[PDB]
Amino acid sequence: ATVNQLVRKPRARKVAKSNVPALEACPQKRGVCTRVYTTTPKKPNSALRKVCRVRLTNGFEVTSYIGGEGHNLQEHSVILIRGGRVK
Amino acid sequence: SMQDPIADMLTRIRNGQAANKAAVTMPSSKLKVAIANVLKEEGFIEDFKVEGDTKPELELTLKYFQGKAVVESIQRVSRPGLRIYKRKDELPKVMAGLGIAVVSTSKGVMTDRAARQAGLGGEIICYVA
RNA sequence: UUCUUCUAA
RNA sequence: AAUACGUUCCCGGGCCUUGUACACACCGCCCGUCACACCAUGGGAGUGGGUUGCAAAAGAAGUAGGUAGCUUAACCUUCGGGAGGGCGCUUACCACUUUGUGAUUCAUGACUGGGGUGAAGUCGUAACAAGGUAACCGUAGGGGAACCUGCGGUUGGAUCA
RNA sequence: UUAGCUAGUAGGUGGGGUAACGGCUCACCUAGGCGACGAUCCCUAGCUGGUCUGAGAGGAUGACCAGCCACACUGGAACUGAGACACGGUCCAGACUCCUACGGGAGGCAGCAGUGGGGAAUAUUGCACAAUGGGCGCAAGCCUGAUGCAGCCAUGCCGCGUGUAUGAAGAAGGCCUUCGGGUUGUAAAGUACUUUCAGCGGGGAGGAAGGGAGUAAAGUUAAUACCUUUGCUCAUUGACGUUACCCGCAGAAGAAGCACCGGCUAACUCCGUGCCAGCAGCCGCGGUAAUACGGAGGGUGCAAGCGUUAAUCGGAAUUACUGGGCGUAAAGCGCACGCAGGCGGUUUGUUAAGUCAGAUGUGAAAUCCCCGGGCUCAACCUGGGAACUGCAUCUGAUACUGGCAAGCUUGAGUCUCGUAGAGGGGGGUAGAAUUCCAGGUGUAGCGGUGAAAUGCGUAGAGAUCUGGAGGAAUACCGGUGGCGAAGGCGGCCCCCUGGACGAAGACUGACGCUCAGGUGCGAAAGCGUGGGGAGCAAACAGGAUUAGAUACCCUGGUAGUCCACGCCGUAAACGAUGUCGACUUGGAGGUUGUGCCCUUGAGGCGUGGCUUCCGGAGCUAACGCGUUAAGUCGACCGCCUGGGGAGUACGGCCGCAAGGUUAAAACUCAAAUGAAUUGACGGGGGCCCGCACAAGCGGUGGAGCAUGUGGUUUAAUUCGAUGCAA
RNA sequence: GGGAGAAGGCACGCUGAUAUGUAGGUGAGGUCCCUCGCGGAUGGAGCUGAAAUCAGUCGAAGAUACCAGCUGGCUGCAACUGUUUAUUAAAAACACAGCACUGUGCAAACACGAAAGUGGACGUAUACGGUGUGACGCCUGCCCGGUGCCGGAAGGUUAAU
Repeated sequence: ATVNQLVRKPRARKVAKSNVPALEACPQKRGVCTRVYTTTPKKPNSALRKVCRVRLTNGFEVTSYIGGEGHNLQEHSVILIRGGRVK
Repeated sequence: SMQDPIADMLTRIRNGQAANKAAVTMPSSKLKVAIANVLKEEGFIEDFKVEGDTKPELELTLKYFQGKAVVESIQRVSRPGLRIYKRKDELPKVMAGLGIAVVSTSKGVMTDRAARQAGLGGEIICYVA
């Protein structure tokens, strides 16, 4: 913290990354349904969370949670994702 | 070892207040007297007694008020590793001006409120409050 | 001298 | 009736004390193979791209230089020519393009290395109390697995007519 | 985890070249040039005014406006011209598209529209040069997809509505309920009033001023030709346009919706639902009574919008310049050396560099700020101001920091006498022990463990004495001692050698500190050759042990431990506290000096060095530290930034190797963590008690039957209790 | 150290100029010293003579003939230079430096020799003989029951006597 050390080396402010990189700084991105299925969550909760494996515009293959209760989703379907993790 | 007599001086003032001593002595310098002749004038010490022939020794008298001390704070602004040169407009106000800031300009050593009325800035030594 | 373990609210 | 010396041990309870990663509280917490499942990744015979170095090849157009040749309204002029220009010639430079060799980066890759993760498996129980062989650092060896052992160090360890 | 780079390179001379200077180009010399103040290489990028956030410091950012730059199918090249390497010029090569009678040609929206494409997503083959300009022309004019307009999107910022009063029967109805009521709710209904806007109908500025023609006079000239200048008339010029604004008209009319209510954070009930369906920014809700799911009611928040996602700062002091920390919560290199580096005692002059002050220049406009003005306000427009935190120059200033000289001695360093010491190497030398060998004596066991056993013994061990050999370590001293920077160093003697301290002095003149990179030292184990090998001892072997025992135990036993010379370079290398200063209450010691007082004894008064415990202030999250600071301040270096991944991968480096070293990322979690408190627990420690044990006696469990339970069976064997405490 | 002549690419004639012979080599006659010589300096005539540049110039081609390496990538085995089946087999076979074991105290062990004697060796354990392995790097685990070898002398067995 001596200023000579501060002269020889600047304060490296830490660089943070996105947790949602597949959108690549976009609000929403178009996607293609690849597999629609359910998934059991981790220990404190017990459900069958409806979820779909998605091929995106940029070739990314991601999973994205189906909100709500009940849907009409097929594979090979055009959807749109907004973000947000599921805990 | 000896990187400053000034930071030696202010700390010997600082540790003498808490030690409740009446007389803090040290070897004297030309710049040391030029500061010590301000704080008597500004009313933060009572007496300084510069003596010594082969080597001058400055002996101070600490000002105490109502039992406790007068020097509530004593700092160092321009340290030897980092000097401070502020203009006449960037002169500070120690404890909203209630304390004083010792600045050395080309017109010797004075306080900041005198230096504002002198209208010329310089090197800020320390803060005394 | 010897001597182990107790699932998930 | 017998018998009680006694409090060493056993079972339980109380009190002071210490340790402590325990706190639905030692019937506590806890570990690592292994089995299964999930997630990304290392390596990897290779494979397919991208970028670029390097060494040369390459020589369109263009311009510049030279120019045997062909040619040539103003100007000189004996009217013959003079210079110049044109055209072509070749030279210089250089684009396109080619060769080899590297380098770098991405993708991919049978297989393989660990890693992390599990609301139930199997094996043992190492650490937490002196955790029942005090614990741990180095380093070396051994071993299904936690680990074990040797040497040295640390206390971030308990005990005391 | 990019360290070397450069040959026209770098410089010169000469020639050439360009508007201009110059490897600009060429020739010839010279070998220079550059780089750790990051060259080089890689990745990304138009730059600034500004914009956004922030209290500021800063951070991010460059659409719109500007200033600059670059590009124009791609790659090339010149041309022309004052100005081009030319979006809408040429020429060549390429690609693609198109035409062709197949010989050939043509083509460039990153102009304005538009089409396709891509995409989460971004408008009309819109109109009009009236104004503002721009090009040409004497003018008139001509052109302008520059420009002014309209459409298009709640894209944003503003301004405005969707009425106002009254109205309790607290209406109906809804919801809820203690069934009493409550709430919706003055809300609506009703009553009175208003007509903004939109609509409709009618009216009606500014942007149109200039200029243009006809005219008059003056100037100019021979001119009253012309022309120029200044007055005068005729006409104008509007795309927007049905403008801005003004009156009628009619009625409450035509005009409100999203999000939210578990806490965080403003606002709850009811019902469905039952770890399902789901919810979810976080903590977390749902496993039949959910304020967290879904619905309803009610309420909260906003509003022509309301939400979600994306994206940036803030909060975040969470990189701490302002404004952090490193004893144990992440973090001080294992120490020492030392260059560059940064930093500097004291005093005098000098210098005026830094610094400060003043003055000039510039810091474009816009923007922001301040004071105004204008649009009915506001948004917006705009006047003036300040500001633009700078830089350049000039004039000062002299305290400090430098620069330059001279000094001084406190810092620092010698000289002089001594002092203590496991300080270092080298070579000897002892004495016990152990082992082994040999012998005497002697006899039946020895050894080991909790028990054993493996083992050793009658082939005479063990034991005992005597002799000899060998290696290794050096009892007692010995010490919370000593020395060394640490790592560390332990018999004695000799040889060589280091460091420290003290004492009186003498001298030197600041000679100092720290130190990236570098250099050396650096435990143990390990490595390499040689040697040596008593004891001990990984591995290994046997014996136990146990459910198992690759362990703990035993009996063995090899590397290894020792030496010589080299490599490795890590240790909880710890005081988990980097080095050198200065200040700041004490007490009790240890060790080592050195004065004084009669040493009046092993005494007292001093004065040093080093070290141990305690502990005041102070500090600390506490624990603690506490003059040897974890107190107060100085200088410089090293390091830290949630946990796992991980000091690992991948490269480099070094090494014989082992590895050392440098050092990530993906992914994953909302914890990890430190001290300290209260319990609990300990195969922890004390103290006490109980038919708890021991001391006793009788039983149960064997038998038969009674009774109850389980199980089985039944049409049914009703139900409940089920360690102790059924 | 190498790999590596890696690979790959460029120049090559002749004539002229530079310079009608240059760089260089050789080196007289001169000149001076001279202890005067089978001298030393100086001095350069002479001869001899590369290499390069520049500019020409010829062919289809200029290291023109003769002469004179095919390179690259992976892997087996042996480290290598070596040695060999004269006369169908040149290697992975042998040898090898290296490693390990073992023997041997000199009148050595051992070998050739009925013997004498000689080699060993005019060497003396850092020596020599034998066997196995075959550089270098990392290494080299377990079993002595068997077969050998070594050590033991208690007892059993037992020759000539």
